[PDB]
Amino acid sequence: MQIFVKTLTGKTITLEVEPSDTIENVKAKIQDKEGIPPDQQRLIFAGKQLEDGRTLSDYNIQKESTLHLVLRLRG
Amino acid sequence: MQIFVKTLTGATITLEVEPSDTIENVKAKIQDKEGIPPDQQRLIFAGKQLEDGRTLSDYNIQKESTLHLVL
Amino acid sequence: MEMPICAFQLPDLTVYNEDFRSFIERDLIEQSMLVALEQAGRLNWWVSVDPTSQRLLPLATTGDGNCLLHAASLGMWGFHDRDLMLRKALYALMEKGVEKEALKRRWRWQQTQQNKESGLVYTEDEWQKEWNELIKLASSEPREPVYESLEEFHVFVLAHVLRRPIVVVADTMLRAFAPIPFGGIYLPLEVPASQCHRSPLVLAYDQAHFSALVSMEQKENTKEQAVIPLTDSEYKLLPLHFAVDPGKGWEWGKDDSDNVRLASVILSLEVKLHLLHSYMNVKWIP
Repeated sequence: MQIFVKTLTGKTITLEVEPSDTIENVKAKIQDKEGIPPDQQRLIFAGKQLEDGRTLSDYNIQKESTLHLVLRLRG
Repeated sequence: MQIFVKTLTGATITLEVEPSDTIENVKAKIQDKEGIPPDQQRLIFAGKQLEDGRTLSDYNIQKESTLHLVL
Repeated sequence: MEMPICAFQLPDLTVYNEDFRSFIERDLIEQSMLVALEQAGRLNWWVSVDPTSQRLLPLATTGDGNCLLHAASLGMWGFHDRDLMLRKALYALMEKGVEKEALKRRWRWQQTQQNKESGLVYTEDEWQKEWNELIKLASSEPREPVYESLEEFHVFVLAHVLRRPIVVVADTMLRAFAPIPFGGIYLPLEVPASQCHRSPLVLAYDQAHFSALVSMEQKENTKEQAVIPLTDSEYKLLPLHFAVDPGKGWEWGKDDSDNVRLASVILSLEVKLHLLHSYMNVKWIP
């Protein structure tokens, strides 16, 4: 399906995805598209910080579900 | 000229060099940014091991080329 | 028509390495970072508008995970002793420090505030998990030993370890994909200003790397003092990282939702300027 990863700047990222995928896989997809390491990514949906272990099936999802992306940049 | 030095788990090192630079000159730069003494440095480019006494041009290191650092 | 600046000198690192000054002159310049931050208008914008102010150049950054700590040594000599010592001190201050209780309040309050921007609301367990993660990053567990890279709050703790202010020059946005949180001013607020170094440690951040900022004359050891402005190019005051401390009487659940309570702890401009003038020599120039 198609989901949207929204950042604090307002940039919308259209990502290919499936309910079988987990948050770890989504962060891996973001890394392939934005170059941001998964450990420096925090995916938030509906006000909850998603866990890497749990899948997209664990939480709710749709063909228009928008996720929030927060970064923990490291130097 | 700008080149890169990658390691197995460390950050990517960016160096400003010249084609006429010797390997000792590069190792002295890597030592400044990695803390590894030159004699303990093994540099690899395109499967070639960069030996002291030679230059980057002898291995045809181009602009934006990437060396691989290993102990 | 006047901006606040700070006349700083390089740290006296004699007791750690008596030939440290020589390592500064010997050191490379991070040309990649210099060009990036200059063309972004974050670095050396002040030279044109403020005469009698030298250009700041970034020293060589590292790639072993201790680039932040390495910047406090301003030389090659840090690599196999000090950089790891400072990292260990960083870890210790977070785990068994005497001001760790207050440092945690400053961290959580700011994190709670920034969490609103995404609609994020941490559970009490998630707060415990995030704090443990910060300390884990400051550990000396490897994976040529490579150490974990450090976050924004670790810079704030470093200011307490060095007992000196830290001014970071960096971009505000990531090439605009996401905000860059490192730029701004870090004050050792849990340490009495009288017991702190007056001159701040001026750093630069670019592409997940930290570097010390020095003037040309400070590198060749021909002049001790240089200038760092406490505002951006648009003359807006730099962010004060983790400056707000809500206090022990701050109930995290209720008070965070209370707008009146938040207003009572949110710092004004007058308070911000007082804090800056307490830990730094702030000179106003036309």
